[PDB]
Amino acid sequence: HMNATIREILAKFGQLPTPVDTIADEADLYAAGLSSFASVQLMLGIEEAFDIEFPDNLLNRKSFASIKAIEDTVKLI
Amino acid sequence: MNATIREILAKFGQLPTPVDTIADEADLYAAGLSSFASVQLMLGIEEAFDIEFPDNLLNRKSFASIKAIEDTVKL
Amino acid sequence: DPLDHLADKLFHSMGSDGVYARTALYESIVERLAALITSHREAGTEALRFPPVMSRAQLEKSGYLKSFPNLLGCVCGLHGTEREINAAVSRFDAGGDWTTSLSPADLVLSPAACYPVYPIAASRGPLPKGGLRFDVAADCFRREPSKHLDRLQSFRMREYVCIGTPDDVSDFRERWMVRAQAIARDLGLTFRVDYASDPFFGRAGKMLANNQRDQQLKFELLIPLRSEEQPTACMSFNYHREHFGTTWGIQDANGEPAHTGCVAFGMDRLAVAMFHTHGTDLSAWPAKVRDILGL
Amino acid sequence: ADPLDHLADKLFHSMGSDGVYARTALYESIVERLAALITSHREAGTEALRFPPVMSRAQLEKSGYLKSFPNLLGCVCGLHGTEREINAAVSRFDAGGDWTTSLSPADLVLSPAACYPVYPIAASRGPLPKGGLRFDVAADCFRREPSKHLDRLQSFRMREYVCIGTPDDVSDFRERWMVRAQAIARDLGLTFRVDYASDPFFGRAGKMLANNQRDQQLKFELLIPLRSEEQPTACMSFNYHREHFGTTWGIQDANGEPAHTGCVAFGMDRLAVAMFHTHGTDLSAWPAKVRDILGL
Ligand SMILES: NCC(=O)NS(=O)(=O)OC[C@H]1O[C@@H](n2cnc3c(N)ncnc32)[C@H](O)[C@@H]1O
Ligand SMILES: NCC(=O)NS(=O)(=O)OC[C@H]1O[C@@H](n2cnc3c(N)ncnc32)[C@H](O)[C@@H]1O
Ligand SMILES: [Cl-]
Ligand SMILES: [Cl-]
Ligand SMILES: [Zn+2]
Repeated sequence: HMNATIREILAKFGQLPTPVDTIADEADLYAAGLSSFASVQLMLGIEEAFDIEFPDNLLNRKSFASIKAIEDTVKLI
Repeated sequence: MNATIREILAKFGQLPTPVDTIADEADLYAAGLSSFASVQLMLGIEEAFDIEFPDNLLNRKSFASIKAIEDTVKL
Repeated sequence: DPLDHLADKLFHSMGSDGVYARTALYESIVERLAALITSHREAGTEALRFPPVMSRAQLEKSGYLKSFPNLLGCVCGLHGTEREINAAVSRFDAGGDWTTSLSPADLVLSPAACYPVYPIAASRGPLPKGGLRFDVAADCFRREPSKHLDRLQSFRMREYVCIGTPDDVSDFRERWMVRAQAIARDLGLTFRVDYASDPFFGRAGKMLANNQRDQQLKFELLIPLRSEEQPTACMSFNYHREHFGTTWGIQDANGEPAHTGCVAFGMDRLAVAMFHTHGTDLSAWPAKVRDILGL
Repeated sequence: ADPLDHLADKLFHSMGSDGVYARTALYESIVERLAALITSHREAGTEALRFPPVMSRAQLEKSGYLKSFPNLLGCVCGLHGTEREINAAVSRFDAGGDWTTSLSPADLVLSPAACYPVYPIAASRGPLPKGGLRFDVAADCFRREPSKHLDRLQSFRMREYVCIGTPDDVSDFRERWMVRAQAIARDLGLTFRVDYASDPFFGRAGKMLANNQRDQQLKFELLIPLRSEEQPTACMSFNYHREHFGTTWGIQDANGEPAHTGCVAFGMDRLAVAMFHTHGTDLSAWPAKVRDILGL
C-alpha cells in the first residue's frame, strides 16, 4: 500500500512526462524527468501523505532517486 | 470673518505667539508662518468657509497679513 | 517620439517602462559626463556616495510626504514566519496574490540624492564659517512610468550641495548657475535657463508651486529633446531657504538656522541629450566636445 | 567585538539604518579601483550591461525567486490611490498613525542579484551562437537582511560575469574564472580559501536544495577571514545553474538543447572592506605591489 501511495504522490507533485504506472520501483526518476524543484515538492508531498518529516541526513538526491529508494527511506524512518 | 480666521490661524498656523497677539495688519510671515503651515492655513480657509481659491490668488501675497486674507475672501 | 530611435544603441528592455538596461556605449558617456562634472567641483567639497535606498524615518522627517507622496517608492517585504511566508508563496503558485502579505520595511527608494546629507551635516554641530559643501550622488527613484527616454523611474542624480548662511548659499547659487551653463556649452548642448517649480502634489501643491516660482527658488536648464516648446530639464538649481536647516536643527556660524541650496545634474537626461544632439557614433562627435570629455 | 567595526569611521557614515551606509571618498576610490581591476580581466567577446537597482517583478517571479528566497526580497510599493486617499494617508501620519496602510505593490522589485535581468535579454535574441554568450553585468542589489556587521549589508554592489551556452561552454567558463579570481585575490594580497557552499534557500524545502547544491558542487565561494578565521566571509562566488534558467527562459544552445548558465560574482563592498581590513585605512601604507596592481 505504501508503494501505491508514493506512486500517487509522484503523479500529484512529480511533474513527470510518462505516467507513474510506466515507471518501475528501482528506476532513475531524475533521468525520467524529476527536476530539482519537483523533487522538493514530491518530498513535501510524501511528508503530507504519510504525515512524517525527513531528517536532514536524508534530505537529498539519493533518498528520492527511485520509488524503491523512497519506500526504503520512508520505511527506515 | 475675523471671528473664524483667528481660530484657524491658531490651529494650523503653528506660530510662536498666540493668534490673540497678531495685529490683523501685521506680516504673518515675519511672525513665523512657514510655507507648509501657510498651505495648511489656506486649506483651513477652504474648510471653514465653502470656497476654493483660484490658482491666481493662491500664493504668498494672499496670506501675508490677516487683513490680506479677509479681503481676499469677499472677492 | 523623437528620442525613440536612440533606444537601439543605448538601452535594452527590462520589461518595465522607464527601467532599462544600459549598453556599454551609453555607460561610457555617463562616466565621461560624471568625470567632467567632478572636474568642476569647487574647493573644500566633501564627496559622499549614497545607495539607492534610504531611511523611511529620515524621508518622513524631510517632509517628502507633504510634497510628493505620489512619487515615492517604499521598500516592502515578507516579514512573517516560515508558515506565513510559505502561505503567501503557496497563493502565488495557486494563482492567487502573494503581495497581500507584504509589509513596509524601514526603507524607501531615495527620491533625490541630497536628503541623506542633512542629518549627516547636523550631526557635526554648528557649521563653520563659510558653511559646508557636499558632492553627493545616488540612483534615484520616482514612481512615474513613461515610455519617453527622458522620463525614467530609476535614474542617476549628481548634486553639489551648499549648507550655510543665506549669503553662502546665494554666492554658491550664482556660481553654479554660471558653471552649469558653461558645462552645457562645452558639451555642445543647446539650452535655455528659466525659473520653474517642482511637481508638488494636490491642491496644497498648487500654492507651493506658485510660491516657488514667484520666489524664483528653482532654476532649470532646459534642452530641446522632443521639441523646442517642451524642452527637458537636465540640470537644476534649488534654493531651499532655511527649510532643511530648521528641519534638521542645522545651525550656521552665527547661531541661525542654516540655509541650503543645491545644483542637480540628471546624469541620464544629460547622456540622452548628448546622444540626441551628437548621435550614437562617437568618432563623429565635434572635436571640442571629444576633447572636453577626454575621448 | 567585531574586528571590522573600527573601519566604519574612515569608510562609512550612518544613514539611520543597519546595512545601509553612505560611502566616503576613501572607500569609493577603492571600490572603483577594484571595479577597474576586474574589468581589466574581462574576456574578449563579453557584452557589458549595467542594470538599475530595480527590475520587473514579473521577471523575478518567473525566475523562481519566490520559491527560493522569499524572505530576502524587497518589493517596491507606492501610493497608487486617488488624491483624496493619498491626502488622508498623509493626514493619518500627521495624527500619529501609519500612512503606509495606503501602499500597494508596484510592478517592480529591488534587484537581489545582478544576473537576473540578463536571461530574458539573451532569450530575445534567438538560439545561442556556437560557444554561447558571455555578459559582464553589474547592479546595486538588495537583500532584506539587517545586520550591524560591515560585511553584511542590505544594499550592496554586485559585479558578475555570466556565461550562457552548452554544459561544456559553461563549466569551462567557471573553471577559467575560479583560477583567475584566485590569482586576482593573491595579487591583492588577500588571504583566502575556496570551498564549495550553498545559497540560503528558505524553509524546509530549502534545506534539500541547499544539500543538493553542495553535493553537486554547483557553488564555490572564495572565503576571506574578516571577523574571524573560523567564520570567513564569502567575497566571490562561482555558480553553476545547469539548465534551470535556460529552461525557464526558453534559451536554446547551438545544438537545440535548453542552454546551461553560470556566473562568477564579485561582492564589491565585501572586497573593498576586505582590502581595508587587510591593509588598513591609509593607502600610502599599502604594499607597493598591491598599489601597483590597483594603479594607485
Ligand atoms: N535635489 C535636487 C533635485 O532632485 N531636483 S529635481 O527634482 O528637479 O531633479 C534633478 C534632476 O533630475 C533629473 N530627473 C528628474 N526626474 C527625472 C526622471 N523622471 N527621469 C530622468 N531624469 C530625471 C532632471 O535632470 C532634473 O533636473
Ligand atoms: N548571481 C550570483 C549571486 O547572487 N551569488 S551570491 O548570492 O553568492 O552573492 C554574490 C556575492 O555578493 C556578496 N554579497 C552577498 N550578500 C551580501 C550582503 N548581504 N552584503 C554584502 N555583500 C553581499 C558576496 O561577496 C557574494 O559572494
Ligand atoms: Cl537623469
Ligand atoms: Cl558586496
Ligand atoms: Zn549571477
